[PDB]
Amino acid sequence: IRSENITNNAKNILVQLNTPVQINCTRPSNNTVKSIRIGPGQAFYYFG
Amino acid sequence: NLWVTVYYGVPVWKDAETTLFCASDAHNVWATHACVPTDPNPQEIHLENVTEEFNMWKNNMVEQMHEDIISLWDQSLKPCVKLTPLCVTLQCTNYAPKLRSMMRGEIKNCSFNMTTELRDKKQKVYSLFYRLDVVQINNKEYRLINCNTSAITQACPKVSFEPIPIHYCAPAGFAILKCKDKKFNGTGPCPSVSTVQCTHGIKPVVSTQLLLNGSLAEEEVIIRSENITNNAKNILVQLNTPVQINCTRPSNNTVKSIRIGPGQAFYYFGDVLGHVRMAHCNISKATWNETLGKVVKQLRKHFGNNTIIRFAQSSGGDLEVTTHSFNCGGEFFYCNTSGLFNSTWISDSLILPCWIKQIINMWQRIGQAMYAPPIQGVIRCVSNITGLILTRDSTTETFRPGGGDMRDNWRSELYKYKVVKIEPLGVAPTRCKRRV
Amino acid sequence: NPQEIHLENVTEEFNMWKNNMVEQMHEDIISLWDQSLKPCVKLTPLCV
Amino acid sequence: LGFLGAAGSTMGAASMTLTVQARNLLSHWGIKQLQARVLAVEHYLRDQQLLGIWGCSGKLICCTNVPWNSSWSNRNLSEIWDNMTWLQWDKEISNYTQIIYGLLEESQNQQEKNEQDLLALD
Amino acid sequence: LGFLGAAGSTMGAASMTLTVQARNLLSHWGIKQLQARVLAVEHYLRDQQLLGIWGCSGKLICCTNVPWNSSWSNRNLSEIWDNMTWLQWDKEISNYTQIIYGLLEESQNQQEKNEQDLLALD
Amino acid sequence: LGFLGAAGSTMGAASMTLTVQARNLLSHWGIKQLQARVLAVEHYLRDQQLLGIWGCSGKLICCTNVPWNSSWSNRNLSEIWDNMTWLQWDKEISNYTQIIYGLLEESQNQQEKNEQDLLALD
Amino acid sequence: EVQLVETGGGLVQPGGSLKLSCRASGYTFSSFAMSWVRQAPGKGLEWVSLINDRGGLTFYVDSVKGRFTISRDNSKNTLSLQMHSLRDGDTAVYYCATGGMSSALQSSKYYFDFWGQGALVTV
Ligand SMILES: *[C@@H]1O[C@H](CO)[C@@H](O[C@@H]2O[C@H](CO)[C@@H](O[C@@H]3O[C@H](CO)[C@@H](O)[C@H](O[C@H]4O[C@H](CO)[C@@H](O)[C@H](O)[C@@H]4O[C@H]4O[C@H](CO)[C@@H](O)[C@H](O)[C@@H]4O)[C@@H]3O)[C@H](O)[C@H]2NC(C)=O)[C@H](O)[C@H]1NC(C)=O
Ligand SMILES: *[C@@H]1O[C@H](CO)[C@@H](O[C@@H]2O[C@H](CO)[C@@H](O)[C@H](O)[C@H]2NC(C)=O)[C@H](O)[C@H]1NC(C)=O
Ligand SMILES: *[C@@H]1O[C@H](CO)[C@@H](O[C@@H]2O[C@H](CO)[C@@H](O)[C@H](O)[C@H]2NC(C)=O)[C@H](O)[C@H]1NC(C)=O
Ligand SMILES: *[C@@H]1O[C@H](CO)[C@@H](O[C@@H]2O[C@H](CO)[C@@H](O)[C@H](O)[C@H]2NC(C)=O)[C@H](O)[C@H]1NC(C)=O
Ligand SMILES: *[C@@H]1O[C@H](CO)[C@@H](O[C@@H]2O[C@H](CO)[C@@H](O)[C@H](O)[C@H]2NC(C)=O)[C@H](O)[C@H]1NC(C)=O
Ligand SMILES: *[C@@H]1O[C@H](CO)[C@@H](O[C@@H]2O[C@H](CO)[C@@H](O)[C@H](O)[C@H]2NC(C)=O)[C@H](O)[C@H]1NC(C)=O
Ligand SMILES: *[C@@H]1O[C@H](CO)[C@@H](O[C@@H]2O[C@H](CO)[C@@H](O)[C@H](O)[C@H]2NC(C)=O)[C@H](O)[C@H]1NC(C)=O
Ligand SMILES: *[C@@H]1O[C@H](CO)[C@@H](O[C@@H]2O[C@H](CO)[C@@H](O)[C@H](O)[C@H]2NC(C)=O)[C@H](O)[C@H]1NC(C)=O
Ligand SMILES: *[C@@H]1O[C@H](CO)[C@@H](O[C@@H]2O[C@H](CO)[C@@H](O)[C@H](O)[C@H]2NC(C)=O)[C@H](O)[C@H]1NC(C)=O
Ligand SMILES: *[C@@H]1O[C@H](CO)[C@@H](O[C@@H]2O[C@H](CO)[C@@H](O)[C@H](O)[C@H]2NC(C)=O)[C@H](O)[C@H]1NC(C)=O
Ligand SMILES: *[C@@H]1O[C@H](CO)[C@@H](O)[C@H](O)[C@H]1NC(C)=O
Ligand SMILES: *[C@@H]1O[C@H](CO)[C@@H](O)[C@H](O)[C@H]1NC(C)=O
Ligand SMILES: *[C@@H]1O[C@H](CO)[C@@H](O)[C@H](O)[C@H]1NC(C)=O
Ligand SMILES: *[C@@H]1O[C@H](CO)[C@@H](O)[C@H](O)[C@H]1NC(C)=O
Ligand SMILES: *[C@@H]1O[C@H](CO)[C@@H](O)[C@H](O)[C@H]1NC(C)=O
Ligand SMILES: *[C@@H]1O[C@H](CO)[C@@H](O)[C@H](O)[C@H]1NC(C)=O
Ligand SMILES: *[C@@H]1O[C@H](CO)[C@@H](O)[C@H](O)[C@H]1NC(C)=O
Ligand SMILES: *[C@@H]1O[C@H](CO)[C@@H](O)[C@H](O)[C@H]1NC(C)=O
Ligand SMILES: *[C@@H]1O[C@H](CO)[C@@H](O)[C@H](O)[C@H]1NC(C)=O
Ligand SMILES: *[C@@H]1O[C@H](CO)[C@@H](O)[C@H](O)[C@H]1NC(C)=O
Ligand SMILES: *[C@@H]1O[C@H](CO)[C@@H](O)[C@H](O)[C@H]1NC(C)=O
Ligand SMILES: *[C@@H]1O[C@H](CO)[C@@H](O)[C@H](O)[C@H]1NC(C)=O
Ligand SMILES: *[C@@H]1O[C@H](CO)[C@@H](O)[C@H](O)[C@H]1NC(C)=O
Ligand SMILES: *[C@@H]1O[C@H](CO)[C@@H](O)[C@H](O)[C@H]1NC(C)=O
Ligand SMILES: *[C@@H]1O[C@H](CO)[C@@H](O)[C@H](O)[C@H]1NC(C)=O
Ligand SMILES: *[C@@H]1O[C@H](CO)[C@@H](O)[C@H](O)[C@H]1NC(C)=O
Ligand SMILES: *[C@@H]1O[C@H](CO)[C@@H](O)[C@H](O)[C@H]1NC(C)=O
Ligand SMILES: *[C@@H]1O[C@H](CO)[C@@H](O)[C@H](O)[C@H]1NC(C)=O
Repeated sequence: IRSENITNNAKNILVQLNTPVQINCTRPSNNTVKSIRIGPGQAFYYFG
Repeated sequence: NLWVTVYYGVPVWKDAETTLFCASDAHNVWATHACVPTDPNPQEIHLENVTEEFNMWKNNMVEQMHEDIISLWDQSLKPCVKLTPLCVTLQCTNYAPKLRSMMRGEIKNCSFNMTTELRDKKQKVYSLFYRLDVVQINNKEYRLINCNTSAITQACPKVSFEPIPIHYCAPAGFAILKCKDKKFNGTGPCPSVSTVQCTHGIKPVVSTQLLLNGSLAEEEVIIRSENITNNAKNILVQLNTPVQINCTRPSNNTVKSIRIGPGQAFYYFGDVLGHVRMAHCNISKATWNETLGKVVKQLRKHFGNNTIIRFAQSSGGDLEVTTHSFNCGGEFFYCNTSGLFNSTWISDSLILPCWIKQIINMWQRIGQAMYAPPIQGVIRCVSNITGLILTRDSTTETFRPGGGDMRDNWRSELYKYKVVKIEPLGVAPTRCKRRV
Repeated sequence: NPQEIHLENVTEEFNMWKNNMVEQMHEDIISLWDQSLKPCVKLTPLCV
Repeated sequence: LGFLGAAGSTMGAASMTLTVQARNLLSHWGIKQLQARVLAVEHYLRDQQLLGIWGCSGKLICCTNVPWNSSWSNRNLSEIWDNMTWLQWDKEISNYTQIIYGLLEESQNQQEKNEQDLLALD
Repeated sequence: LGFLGAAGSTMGAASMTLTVQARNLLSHWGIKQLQARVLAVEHYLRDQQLLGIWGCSGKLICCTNVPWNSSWSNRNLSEIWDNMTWLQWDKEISNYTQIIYGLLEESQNQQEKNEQDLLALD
Repeated sequence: LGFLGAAGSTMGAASMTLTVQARNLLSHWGIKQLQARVLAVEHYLRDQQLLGIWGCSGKLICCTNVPWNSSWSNRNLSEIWDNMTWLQWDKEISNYTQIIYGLLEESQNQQEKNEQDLLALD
Repeated sequence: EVQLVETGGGLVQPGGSLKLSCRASGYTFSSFAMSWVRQAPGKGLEWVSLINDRGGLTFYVDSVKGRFTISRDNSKNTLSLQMHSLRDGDTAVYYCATGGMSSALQSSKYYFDFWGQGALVTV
């Protein structure tokens, strides 16, 4: 546990673990993306 | 009983790839002052008993020149007017419907609802475009060709495109070795090698199919390639005699100017003061035939000694890769070279029709475009064909004009030079010992 | 701190009209001014 | 002759042009030109540092106490100086350069220490 | 050892690694990297200039004619060389560095003038 | 005195301030400031290279074997050292600088070769 | 054919002076160190002086050190010796010879390869 000033509640604390915690994240949605020209050489992408 | 001694200032070197500085002489697109005004004095030291190999196909001076030219060009256009407002639906008819010549249908008379210098006002503008600048949307509705990929920048219409020569110079610690041999095919030893500080002036001429205004071979036509047996590589042919080419745009044009913003204006082709004619180039026919005879004779030295050499027109693609191209007077010309490559060689002017474009996409840079302003008056160009770029497909081999990759236009001038790093420190045995 | 060394027996000519310090100051000021305005709002819409 | 004029000359003959070569080591787009000049300076200084380290700080030609090993391309003495150029010599012994340099550094530190001891003898 | 391997060694022992340290002094965004290289060169040259000024231009170790003052942290002789590291020594005499350097410059100019006079005696 | 304090002093008197002057040689917009520093370094190195080439690598004052030619503004000896400043002297012989430098380089290479031969006498 | 040919010589009074010279060919003059060797009438051989190939380094036997000058002109392919303050003890044949020291790049010899016939000097 590391901090600049451990007695000062205005400072934060960096905690370095000695073991990983595995985290599994997801966006379980099969999305399709579309593309539209909006100028002479420009296009934007969007959630279709 | 010999001792190691140390010598500093030893005349040796190793091949190296470094940055060369640009030196200059002499508004104009190449007058950037990044390229330092110098003394052209071609000081040269002959290396009497030195033979060293060269390889023009691995020459980083070519890569540097390529990047310096593109970078320069782009910086010169950077501060100029962006013709965003011109990529608007355009309404067009033919300029001179009552024309039965090769130019009928080539020039279109188009109108726009154009931006004025005040945000809330529009103006109706009539202007002339070449067929090659527009496509139909489907009077008919048209769009400019740049609308697929880019905005067009107005080409700073005060600045000349005359190809003022530049010199490349070595920095301290480096030297440029000049081949100086004859009949040098681009690779291998050059027993005539000499050391220079700077290259000869090289004109940054940009072209396709044929090489213009470059150096001529000293004795005989020299044919060079990276791999002559590989049909995927092209061939650079350096002539030992110029072929004079006379090009023109024999149409007296008038140019108009419209404000399109708070400090911006664009230039456009107003009208034709007379009668419409097609641009074209004149090549002496006999001279061209002699020129090819020399090229064929030399191809036969290493390829096809007793076989057939056939010349043909380019295979296809857009104009930038199928036609001859050059800038002259500031105008951009595309010429049909099929009349030059129509013969089979087996063991009195010539006229090339030319088209011009206002919307230019140089160096295959997709996403950028330049608008070349039209030029008032009539253009006359005189130039020296100094070389060719050829590619090749039993008993008959077919050769066609190449181009597109601009580095080929610089290898033809820089093949004579190599850059080396001086490494002036070494040891050798002698009979001398320290007193210690 | 204006450290200064008097040159007791030195006489040398000056020419203020050929002074490149002036040219440098001129360019430094213009360049500075322009850089300070560079990131600010362009009032394109007011030219109406 | 002039710069590199002696490059094709024999090693012996070329020893007379060391001065000429030495003087030609010193005599966004623009940033790459500036970078090249800075690197050239660093290169120059590295060569000077070695000459300093080896005890040959202010000479174009100097002698050392490292004997020549016959394993280092023994090519006689007169053959090297009279019938060879420096460009060739630089290839004849290119794999021994680091060995020689290491020896030159060691047989300097040994000398500095001996000199230091002698200066302490009253 | 290697670079700074001798940093924890005694001053005496560490005198044998001067070569190692010397070689590692030389061996818009991009502009700040270029600036750092330029400043490193200027720093290097300042150290070399002092060695030149003091009459110690091509040595890693050299002697001078300036006596050691006992006021400059007299810590004996063997204690300094055998039971102290260079990192500690650099603090023991940090307030005398400018004094010593000034003395080293003066007791050089005096020597150059004496040598110059001797070379004029026929 | 201080930096250039001796500029109005006689050449003789000013010879005592060489140390002072030597130390003050080392001690997009930003790119031009960086360029100036790089060029200052190259200039410095060129002066040092000449001193090295001439056989005067670590001295502020040194002697050479080149005789003074009377054609080079013979202004006596005591007149030059006692009644002239360095600024004036630099004009008195400005057209001979390249001649003198060439002679200084030649009468060094001759010396290095003689030293090399002597070191080969068993 | 290498040849060294001496001239000069003759009888000179003690306290006087004379100069000897030697012309040479059949070899590159500038490639070799040279010397003068004395043959006193009954002593045979004494070394007197040595000069290197560039004419910059000279060495003398102590007995002539303050009196003799050895010199070269490589454009003329000439070796010469100026002898001042002559003594009767200097009566000898003086031989022109090639050899002795060398360039330090070329197998130092420390011996004499060629001899001329010598000038006779009487004092
Ligand atoms: C191969 O080399 C040859 C030989 O050098 C090149 O051919 C030369 O090309 C240059 C440029 O095209 C040409 O010079 C022009 O000649 C015209 C003859 O009357 C001049 O009128 C013209 O001057 C105008 O442009 C200059 C550009 O800076 C202006 O400074 C000058 O004031 C003129 O400009 C006025 O007129 C224009 C016209 O619309 C107007 O827009 C301006 O505002 C202004 O009013 C040039 O001098 C040479 O004559 C050519 N040489 C020959 C023999 O013909 C050839 O081009 C090279 N090959 C390639 C591919 O480049
Ligand atoms: C952490 O920072 C605090 C700053 O608030 C330091 O101590 C403070 O000192 C003032 C002096 O009047 C006291 O009033 C505060 O109550 C003190 N705060 C604390 C948290 O003690 C404190 O010493 C610093 N701590 C460390 C570990 O350095
Ligand atoms: C967002 O809403 C629009 C409007 O209803 C949806 O588009 C319609 O989709 C139906 C599907 O059969 C078509 O019949 C309509 O003609 C569409 N309307 C239009 C105006 O085209 C649209 O699909 C919705 N977006 C998404 C991603 O579902
Ligand atoms: C030119 O490049 C070709 C590469 O295609 C080199 O030779 C080829 O080697 C492969 C090896 O299997 C053969 O299958 C090809 O048929 C070869 N091609 C040719 C053209 O021979 C070729 O050697 C290179 N030529 C030169 C001159 O270097
Ligand atoms: C392009 O077409 C327009 C439209 O016809 C031409 O402009 C007309 O020119 C005649 C000539 O007498 C005028 O009377 C008309 O009033 C013009 N029309 C407009 C709307 O101004 C135009 O000249 C053609 N462009 C060119 C270069 O000829
Ligand atoms: C290109 O134009 C030039 C003129 O600028 C032509 O040169 C003339 O050619 C005729 C042919 O007999 C000569 O009599 C003239 O004296 C030439 N004029 C000059 C100024 O030399 C040239 O021939 C044309 N080239 C081509 C291929 O037609
Ligand atoms: C150059 O001109 C020639 C001659 O007109 C063009 O070749 C012709 O293209 C048409 C297009 O359909 C063909 O029908 C003809 O048979 C072609 N003629 C020959 C002889 O092949 C040629 O394509 C033009 N070149 C360019 C790049 O446009
Ligand atoms: C010359 O180089 C050779 C090759 O490295 C040296 O010989 C080696 O010396 C080490 C010393 O312990 C031996 O272990 C190796 O086995 C030797 N190699 C061979 C092939 O015998 C030689 O000592 C060097 N000579 C000099 C004078 O430095
Ligand atoms: C060692 O340092 C001390 C301290 O600076 C020197 O002593 C001073 O010498 C000056 C000379 O005029 C006196 O004015 C000071 O009063 C002295 N200081 C003290 C505290 O006495 C001492 O001379 C130096 N010794 C050597 C050998 O340089
Ligand atoms: C001093 O400088 C003068 C002037 O250059 C030298 O005199 C020249 O010496 C060359 C040698 O061959 C002669 O060809 C010139 O004709 C001489 N010039 C004059 C005006 O006579 C002089 O030798 C130099 N002296 C020294 C000691 O170097
Ligand atoms: C880290 O250890 C030091 C050791 O004295 C201690 O003073 C300091 O407060 C510690 N830091 C924290 C955040 O506890
Ligand atoms: C300009 O806008 C008006 C709006 O109705 C349109 O009718 C007209 O054809 C436009 N003109 C051009 C040249 O685009
Ligand atoms: C865009 O590219 C397609 C590819 O064939 C072409 O047909 C179309 O006309 C292009 N549009 C423009 C503005 O050139
Ligand atoms: C160029 O000459 C060399 C000489 O051997 C040869 O090997 C090489 O293939 C030649 N290049 C071409 C393109 O013929
Ligand atoms: C070109 O050369 C060929 C070679 O046979 C010849 O037949 C042809 O007529 C020549 N053409 C001209 C214009 O001389
Ligand atoms: C190549 O053609 C020339 C033409 O004269 C001929 O002399 C030479 O022998 C030919 N080479 C071969 C291999 O046939
Ligand atoms: C080649 O010349 C013949 C002669 O009639 C012509 O018919 C043919 O179209 C020409 N080919 C080209 C590409 O011009
Ligand atoms: C173009 O027409 C104008 C009309 O006056 C004339 O003055 C000019 O000389 C013409 N230019 C050319 C090249 O014919
Ligand atoms: C074409 O080559 C000839 C040969 O001397 C030369 O005089 C002429 O100026 C050249 N033309 C160009 C544009 O270089
Ligand atoms: C080149 O070789 C010839 C062969 O005799 C020789 O005479 C000449 O001096 C050599 N040149 C150089 C620069 O060594
Ligand atoms: C090698 O050195 C010996 C030593 O005397 C010499 O005789 C011989 O000629 C030399 N070899 C060569 C190639 O010079
Ligand atoms: C250096 O080692 C390589 C390894 O194959 C060898 O080919 C080369 O000839 C060696 N160079 C020397 C100078 O021995
Ligand atoms: C570290 O201290 C120990 C204590 O005995 C000593 O033996 C060792 O050599 C020291 N290491 C260094 C690098 O001086
Ligand atoms: C201090 O120097 C004296 C001189 O003999 C020596 O005896 C003594 O042990 C030294 N003190 C230390 C701590 O080494
Ligand atoms: C340097 O002066 C400061 C002033 O307080 C003092 O604390 C420090 O210990 C001094 N350093 C030395 C080496 O005496
Ligand atoms: C300036 O000139 C006066 C004249 O007497 C002299 O006394 C003084 O020392 C000179 N100053 C310098 C710096 O030489
Ligand atoms: C010039 O030198 C001579 C040599 O004795 C001296 O007497 C004379 O006073 C000097 N002239 C000047 C102006 O000092
Ligand atoms: C250098 O030459 C110029 C040529 O006129 C002359 O005026 C000047 O006084 C000369 N300088 C010297 C130191 O002689």
